[PDB]
Amino acid sequence: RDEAGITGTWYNQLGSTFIVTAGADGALTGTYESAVGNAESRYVLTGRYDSAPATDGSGTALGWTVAWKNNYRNAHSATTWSGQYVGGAEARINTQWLLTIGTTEANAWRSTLVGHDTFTKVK
Amino acid sequence: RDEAGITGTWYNQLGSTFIVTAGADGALTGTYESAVGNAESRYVLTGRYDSAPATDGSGTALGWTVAWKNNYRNAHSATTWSGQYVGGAEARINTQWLLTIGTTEANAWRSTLVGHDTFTKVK
Amino acid sequence: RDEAGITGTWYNQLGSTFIVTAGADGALTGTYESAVGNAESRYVLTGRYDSAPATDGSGTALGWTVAWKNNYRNAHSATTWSGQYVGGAEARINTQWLLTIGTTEANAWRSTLVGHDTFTKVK
Amino acid sequence: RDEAGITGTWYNQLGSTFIVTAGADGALTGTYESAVGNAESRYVLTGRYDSAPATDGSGTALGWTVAWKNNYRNAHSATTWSGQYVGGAEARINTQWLLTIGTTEANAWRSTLVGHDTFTKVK
Repeated sequence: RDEAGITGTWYNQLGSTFIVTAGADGALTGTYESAVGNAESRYVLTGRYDSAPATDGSGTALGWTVAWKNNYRNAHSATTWSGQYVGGAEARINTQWLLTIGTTEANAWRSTLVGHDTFTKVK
Repeated sequence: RDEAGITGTWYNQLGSTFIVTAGADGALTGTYESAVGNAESRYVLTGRYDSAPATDGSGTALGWTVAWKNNYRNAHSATTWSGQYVGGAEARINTQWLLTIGTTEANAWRSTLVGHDTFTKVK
Repeated sequence: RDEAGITGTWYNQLGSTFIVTAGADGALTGTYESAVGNAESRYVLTGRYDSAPATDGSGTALGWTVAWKNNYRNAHSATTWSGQYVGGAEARINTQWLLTIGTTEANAWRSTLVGHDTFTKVK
Repeated sequence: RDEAGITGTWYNQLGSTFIVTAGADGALTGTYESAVGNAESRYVLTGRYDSAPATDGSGTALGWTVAWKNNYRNAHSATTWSGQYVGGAEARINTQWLLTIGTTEANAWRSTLVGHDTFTKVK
């Protein structure tokens, strides 16, 4: 349903960029480039979305993960985004995210950042 | 590194079950069965993990997503887990998760549950 | 420092309103009126802020709680906001919040909404 | 209702300690001592709880805030806990928390830790 609507290049308020393909099966495959943090170039991302959303003008639930390792850097961390795609003239992906950094069991309590990202097709 | 350690069947305190394969590339593919909620049987999951973790006895950062649609039910929702694998005798995956339910823009404020799951290899 | 800057009436993107006094001691006392949810009229709020913030143009960390009970309604729930006050022409309070609803131990997993609120002095 | 049940000294899995008085009005006043982080000795805490909970064996929603400034240290940060008190033989407070550190607008994205604390009356 929102396969074509989701597929494409998205930008968030930090200037990060997210290229995604939605499969018909609910798959999400793409790359993420973060404008901030210990990151450089593209990182594989994988995820899922509801390929048959409510038809009552609800958004489409989706999420994806990025492990922050590629050929340039390893940040020993992983972010997941959870959110909804809302289509229409100004289509957007509204997300909250959890970023976990590898740590010892002692420092576990302080292992996880939380934030929110809004994605548009306009940078 | 933690490829074999991660790969396998995991259980959480709710009685949910998580079968995962770690690829050498940082991929995570598997199925999730939730003991609770609007869920029944298995749901595809995809994710990522750091395949080269710090060697200072840190955990391995990883995450994954489940869209709650399969052939039996569609819950119009998606969960992402963010966490670390910690190996050793009692290996565990400590996660926090975000669950987003498809909604209208008005009800967006109340679209996202947050929780924590601990996974062990013992049910 | 940000005592006068914090003290006053704030509005968020949902149309909710937040009247707060900052004490010199780091106290926050006021009332909250939510434009949404099972709420009506004002609810006591209490909180804390850092009364001696970094002087390097950082924000001022603060938080507060609202139990959603007053003389009109009891929602069996409580929200905490965690955030920073950033002063200047367009002063703002950027928050993430956790809303917990009283539940049985079984339904605990689904007891907590998470969101973000931005507060301005302009409605 | 849970005024006496809540009032007292609580301990969490990190070894932190939380002394709280519940007022009849839904107020929570006390001190927090964190076993970890940039903290030392006691920090004022203020909060709210539902003083008339559902009588269907639900928990009591409550929350509180600690600004991490006292006479020994200033951590430029604030934690809020959101959770429920569940009474009975092994009474517990199950919480999720948000910790915000004062930052510049650039580093805002990485300003907020998230975690969970379980409190018991047994250390």
